[PDB]
Amino acid sequence: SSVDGASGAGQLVPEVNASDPLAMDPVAGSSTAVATAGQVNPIDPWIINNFVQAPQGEFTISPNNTPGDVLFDLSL
Amino acid sequence: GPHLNPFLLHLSQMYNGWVGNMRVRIMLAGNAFTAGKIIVSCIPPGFGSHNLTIAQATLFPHVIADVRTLDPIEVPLEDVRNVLFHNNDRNQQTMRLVCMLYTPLRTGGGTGDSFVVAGRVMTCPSPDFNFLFLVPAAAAAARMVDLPVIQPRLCTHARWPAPVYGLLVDPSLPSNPQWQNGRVHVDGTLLGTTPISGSWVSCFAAEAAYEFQSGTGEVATFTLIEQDGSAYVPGDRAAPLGYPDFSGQLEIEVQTETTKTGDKLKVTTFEMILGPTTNADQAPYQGRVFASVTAALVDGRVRAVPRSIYGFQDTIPEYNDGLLVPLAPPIGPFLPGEVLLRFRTYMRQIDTADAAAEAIDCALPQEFVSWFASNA
Amino acid sequence: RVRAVPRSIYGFQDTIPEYNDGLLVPLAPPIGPFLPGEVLLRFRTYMRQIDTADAAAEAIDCALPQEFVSWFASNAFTVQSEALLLRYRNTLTGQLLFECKLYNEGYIALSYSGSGPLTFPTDGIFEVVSWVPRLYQLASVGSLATGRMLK
Amino acid sequence: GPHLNPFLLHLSQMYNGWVGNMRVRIMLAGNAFTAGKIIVSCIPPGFGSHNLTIAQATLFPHVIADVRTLDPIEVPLEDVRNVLFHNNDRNQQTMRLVCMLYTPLRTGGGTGDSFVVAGRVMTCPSPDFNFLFLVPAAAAAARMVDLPVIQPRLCTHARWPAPVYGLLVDPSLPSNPQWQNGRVHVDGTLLGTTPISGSWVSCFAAEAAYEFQSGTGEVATFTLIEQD
Amino acid sequence: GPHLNPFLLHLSQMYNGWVGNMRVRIMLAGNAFTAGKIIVSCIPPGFGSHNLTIAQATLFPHVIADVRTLDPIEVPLEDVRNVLFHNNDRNQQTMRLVCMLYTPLRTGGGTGDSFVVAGRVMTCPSPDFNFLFLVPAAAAAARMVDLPVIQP
Amino acid sequence: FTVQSEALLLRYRNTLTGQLLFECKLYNEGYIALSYSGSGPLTFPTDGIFEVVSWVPRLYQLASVGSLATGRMLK
Repeated sequence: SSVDGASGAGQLVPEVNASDPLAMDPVAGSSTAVATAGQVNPIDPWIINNFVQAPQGEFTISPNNTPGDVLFDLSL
Repeated sequence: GPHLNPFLLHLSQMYNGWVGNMRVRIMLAGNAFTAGKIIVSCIPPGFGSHNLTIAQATLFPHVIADVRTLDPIEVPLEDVRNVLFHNNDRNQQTMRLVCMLYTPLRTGGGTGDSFVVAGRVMTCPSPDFNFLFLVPAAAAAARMVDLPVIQPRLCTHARWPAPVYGLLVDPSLPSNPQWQNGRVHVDGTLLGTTPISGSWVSCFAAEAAYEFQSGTGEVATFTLIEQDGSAYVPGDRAAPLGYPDFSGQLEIEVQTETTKTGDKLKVTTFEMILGPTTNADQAPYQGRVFASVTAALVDGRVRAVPRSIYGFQDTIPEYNDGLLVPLAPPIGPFLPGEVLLRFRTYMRQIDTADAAAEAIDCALPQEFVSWFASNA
Repeated sequence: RVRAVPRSIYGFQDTIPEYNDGLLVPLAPPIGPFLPGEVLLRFRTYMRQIDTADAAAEAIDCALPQEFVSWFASNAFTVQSEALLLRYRNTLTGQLLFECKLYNEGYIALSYSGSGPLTFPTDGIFEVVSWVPRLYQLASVGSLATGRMLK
Repeated sequence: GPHLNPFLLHLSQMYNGWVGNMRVRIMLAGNAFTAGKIIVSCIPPGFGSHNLTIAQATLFPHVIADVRTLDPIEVPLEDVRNVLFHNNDRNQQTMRLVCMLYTPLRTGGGTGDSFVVAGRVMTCPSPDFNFLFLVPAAAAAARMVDLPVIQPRLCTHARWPAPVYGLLVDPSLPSNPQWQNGRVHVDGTLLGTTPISGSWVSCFAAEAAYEFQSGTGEVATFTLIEQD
Repeated sequence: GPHLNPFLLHLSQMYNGWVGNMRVRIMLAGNAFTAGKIIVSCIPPGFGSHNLTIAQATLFPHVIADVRTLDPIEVPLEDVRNVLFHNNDRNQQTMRLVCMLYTPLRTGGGTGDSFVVAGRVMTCPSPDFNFLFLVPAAAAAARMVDLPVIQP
Repeated sequence: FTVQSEALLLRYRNTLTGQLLFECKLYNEGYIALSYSGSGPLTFPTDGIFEVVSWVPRLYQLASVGSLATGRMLK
């Protein structure tokens, strides 16, 4: 699906982003609700791995933008 | 579908079914100095043709390629089927491939805005593909119809021998005229007295003589022949070819027929009455009409051409003296609100202290008459 | 504003008028060429010529009837060689009257040796042929008795 | 040749060569009350088209079948070659099959002379057959020219507005006339002053007035316009 | 279709749908004095209606036979399908068996022109054939009004 | 009767001679139409039987027959 121009991008841009891990512990999923929710409804496995464009899927950076400007604010 | 590949396409006309997968290759032509991505989405049959967002295009199994790619992008065009195989139908909906620009093309360097990334698409079946049942060969019939690119004002009129001068519609005129000249079908079927040559239009040829019923030889009796000199026989049209298909009083000029250089010529003018009136002789259909020497010279074989009209009325003459006669049908029908397109020219009408132009219409210019009779 | 139509001719000569008062003018070229022994097929009609104590028919010829003029301008056919072989035939009786060459430049030739206007029946249909190179030799006409015995 | 089979034929337009053998089947339709034989001879390429005697037809590898045969007669059409394979040429001469009547058809019974033995020929390539090189697709251009079936005496004259009356040739007239009307090429190119409508022929339109050079206004001055 | 066999046809009125192949047998056996051949070709559903020439018929899987052949020719009518099975509507297009005269028929001998070859066609379903859904047998009304033959 | 569409196609025929005189439309609402352009009462033989047809939509085009003149050529 994803084909980054690595092959022909020369080496002018960085491929992977080198960054320190998130200062945050992992959080549990469904395991919590299992006992008190009336039902635990599973979803189509095909959705489980497809990275699809979110409804808040676009944003733009321009030289008019000034640091601090919010490009997008996603709420879980 | 087989239509994607000319070879397969040609073959489809020999078998009545098919199943299989094709392989698609997209190839882009770009420098290392460009940027921008494209996205190809595989759309299943039974979806719809509604427009999408690049974001939405991502929701389908897809491939996003960067413009700089050198190697061809291969994408499998899979035969997602609801049935066992396909029978040649338009009802059959197949797998689709939609390609959209994902990120804007940004060329660097001394940016020549004439610069564009060209793309080419190629396919080929895979070993899965197979045609199904052997059915007769190919071939069919045709073809089509065209019209000649001649403007109306460069055309010849089909009911009075003059150029076409006017192009109009006019709801207050008779809507379903029973014109005998200038009639042909698109298929080439000539109707009525319609001649091929516009020089024949509103003209006749005859053997001419002066009988003596009254006994005062002012009346020419014309035994009609066809204008190419052949014999006229009452048949399956109203009169000899091109004979006038309207009424009133026609002034004709009658000249000795021209057969060879040196044929001495006589030329007389007559008035002939085209309409029904009245106790009452004249039957072009039977081959016999009378004109009178506008006394109000010529005989043997003659040719008569129209000089002016007096009291024109655009209704058909009485061709067969009261009896039924063969006629092209009234023009029509028309849907509600539809009216006849008229090609128009002008006859000289006389008076009698005053000659003035008088309009006469026809359904196609003679060039279109000839065109259809010839193309069949 | 007026329209002028021809009524008769006096002293006809079938040469072109002086269109541009002495100066060169744009002209379709002379009809031709023809192979040796080939002559132009003429479609003919008669003008009223006047006199002046005497009107008499006068012949005037042209290379194709107007219907064929309109036919070609309308079809815009693709031409594939230098002329078309045509047969003139009586479709009623079936009789072939002659063969002829319709050159692509729009004029028809027959091979005929006579001297000698030769006239044909006007009833009278033309059929294509072939394409036909320009040096195609036609069967002649006029001619006269061609049978021949072993003797 | 591929031309024998419409499928193959259609395919030949995609490849530039071929080699192989076809299989031929002749099928006759007759009663048990008939008689007569047919002979099929295999003629090699590079022979000639000269006519033969039934006796001579025998000199070639042949098959003689009796009209009463029910089963189809199969004869192998072999690709006798001088070269490795065939390139689409008319220079390529191939194996030929000539069929002739060997013995006269004699029908018995209440002999209905309307009776005839019908024959049908069918072919099909054999696994030996193969096309050679993949070359562009098919297609071309055209087409042709026809004339309208209108007799001359039903036609309109192109230089004087009258019917056509005469059709002739006349070697004593000017042989190369410079006619400006009635000129068109077969391709549709109109020449000269040639109009489309025969009502335009030998006619003009103008604005008309009476100037006074002499000063005795008998002369109309016509400033010409086109007739439309 | 079931309409090719009298028994099946009767059962058809009771079921909605079917799938399967048929076994067809055409019978000929003219005098030893007659000569002539016929051609039977199978036409795939989806081809449509077209007037076929004898030569066109050859393009389809075919069989040719001499009118004198004693033993009946057996031809399997295969159920070429695009879908899983059939229903009893007009939306269905099945395979066809067209039989045409291949060569002119001509009797020899003391030709009694009253002589024509009388052919017979017989069929029976292949064991693959099956009817599908049980349905209210019937539904073939046809109330066609008429006028009395009285002159004005 | 049960009616199944908008009109019935009928032929008027001479059953004696066999001759078909015309075709016509019997509309379900109980009146008969012919296509005829004349102006012009046109009269028919009264001996004279009608036969159904078809059903027939209401826009069914009848044969006018009648102009018994085919007036033209061809060849």
